[PDB]
Amino acid sequence: PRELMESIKDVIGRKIKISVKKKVKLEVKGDRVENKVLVLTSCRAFLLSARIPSKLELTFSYLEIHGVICHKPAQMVVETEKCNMSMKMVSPEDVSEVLAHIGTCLRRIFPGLSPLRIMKKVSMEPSERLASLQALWDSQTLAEPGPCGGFSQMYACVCDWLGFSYKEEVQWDVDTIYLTQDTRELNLQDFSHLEHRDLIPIIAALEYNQWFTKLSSKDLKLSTDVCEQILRVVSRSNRLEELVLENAGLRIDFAQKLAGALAHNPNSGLHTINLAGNSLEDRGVSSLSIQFAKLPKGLKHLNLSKTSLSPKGVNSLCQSLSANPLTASTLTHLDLSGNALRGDDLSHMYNFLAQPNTIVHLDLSNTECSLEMVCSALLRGCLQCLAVLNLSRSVFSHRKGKEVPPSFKQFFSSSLALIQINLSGTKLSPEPLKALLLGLACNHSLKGVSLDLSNCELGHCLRSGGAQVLEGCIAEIHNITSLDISDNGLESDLSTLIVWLSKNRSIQHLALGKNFNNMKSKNLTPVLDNLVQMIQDEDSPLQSLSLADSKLKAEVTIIINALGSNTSLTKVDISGNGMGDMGAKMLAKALQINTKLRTVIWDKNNITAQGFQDIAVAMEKNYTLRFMPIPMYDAAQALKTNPEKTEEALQKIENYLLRN
Repeated sequence: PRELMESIKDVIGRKIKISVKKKVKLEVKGDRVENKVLVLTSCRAFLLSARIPSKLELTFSYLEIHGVICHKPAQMVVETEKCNMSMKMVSPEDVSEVLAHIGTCLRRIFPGLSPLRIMKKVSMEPSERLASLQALWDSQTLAEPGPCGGFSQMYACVCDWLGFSYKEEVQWDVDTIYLTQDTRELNLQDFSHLEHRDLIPIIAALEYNQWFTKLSSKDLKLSTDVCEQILRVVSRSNRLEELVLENAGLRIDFAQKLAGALAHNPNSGLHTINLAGNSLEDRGVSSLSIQFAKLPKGLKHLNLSKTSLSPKGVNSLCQSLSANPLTASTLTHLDLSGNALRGDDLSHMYNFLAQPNTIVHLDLSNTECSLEMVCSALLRGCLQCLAVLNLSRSVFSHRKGKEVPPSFKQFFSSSLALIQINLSGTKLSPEPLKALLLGLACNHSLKGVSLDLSNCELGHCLRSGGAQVLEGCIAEIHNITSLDISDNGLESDLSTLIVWLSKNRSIQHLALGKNFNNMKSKNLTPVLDNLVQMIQDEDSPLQSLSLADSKLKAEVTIIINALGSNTSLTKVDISGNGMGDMGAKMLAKALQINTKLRTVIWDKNNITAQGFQDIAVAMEKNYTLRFMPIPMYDAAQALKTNPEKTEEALQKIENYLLRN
């Protein structure tokens, strides 16, 4: 049967290579049978009529297979979503031959997976034959698979299977870049050079992949078909530990389809989920959280930020988290920032936060939550490991009352892990501020704390009571090695604050910027003066000063001029002052004398190419400065006017920094 072969190889292409060809009788509706030749390639089987010339009657890919039922010996049936085809062959020595090849390919691709697991259903009634097979698969050796758990070989088969054009680019990227980097993350934005539709075979290839433990995309709006494939992977993958689809414009239906996949999956490997950016809208979240409740593993990290949750959503979710016995011992990161925590019962949230738990990072910011209520829970729950707590943009109480419960001071007295605290953007009246600061001073267990109070209205607050509000007073302050008090609108009252800080031995980084809005000159100088005194004191613990975005203009010089003789600060941010060329001339002299500044942040100062030049000159003689971020905004303007002199100088500056 030669002439009958070519005609075939002429319809299926040459090289493609066919490792088996067979004659078989396709069992067909109407108790009719039809005569066909069957051709076995590496990913794909074909059925063509025995006639010359051959038509192509039926094709199915080994990935297509749902089951095979064999039963009577010469008879093979294979089932697939498209259709199930029954077949009569000369001998069983022929079917076991056909199944031996298919399970061999599947072993060949798909390292680490039994070829039975792959074609879901395999039953031959003479059972001993099957057994005869499993070893046979066992019998042949497997060459170590290629990079990333054989991802390239699988991608190929999958493209052939779902009808996509195998992109060399994907193979190169995985075999070469991924391999060097030893990443176990598939990042859809690596494939941004291919078409959108082109991700489909790439993602679907992960269902049997045992390399990759993380699938991630951010800021890519994902197409309905791409999602179909993410979901399938989540349904079937025992190996996938982390899903991140961020700002993917997924919505509520996807939320539900994802609940679906997880329910469906007997053992998920998923402990980390980030879906921030997407409007899951509670119902999707409610749909998911139920699943989250019962997961084999319990959640390590969950980010659902800006998911368009309301209190009803957060409550449903938190109740689901505390449902799962594990989340308390497994959950180290919870980000619910950007949804609404205000005006809706949240009892289940405060309740979950309250059961002692392993959470390290809690982010409730721009949730408008209640500090007094959240602090109430953390106190019971989170003393042990919370370390970073972001609570910015929130109203101390939802109550109209002014008491500040003891739950609030007590927490900061009692925490053993706090290291980062952000209350920025929340009005703190004198009483709550006093509780918080007294609580942290009262705390030995903490050391190295960093507190962001920027934009807290400490101005209206010091004017209001204050003057012992820091000098609370008995303890202060050894706890806090970084503090940002910018944008509080201290104005003059900044002096009060400066002195309190100069009696302080802990604080290594201080940010004061944007506290100087319009101020009488007679007023401002005295503050900047105290500020110099502090910088210049021989005991100053301060390594970093930020005057950023002050809008001081000419007057920052008095600071900048101190910098020359300074020996303590290793970083300073003078950005955003409008200091101009005169400021830069002065900064440059500072840098000609000064030996201790690692980094200086200068942009938005309206510096001009002439200015840059003075700085590019100081640097050739300054060997200690290592970082001086390029003034993007000032340069771009500089470029409008003397594009030539400006580029020359900023690159001169960059060379010298690079050399240091």
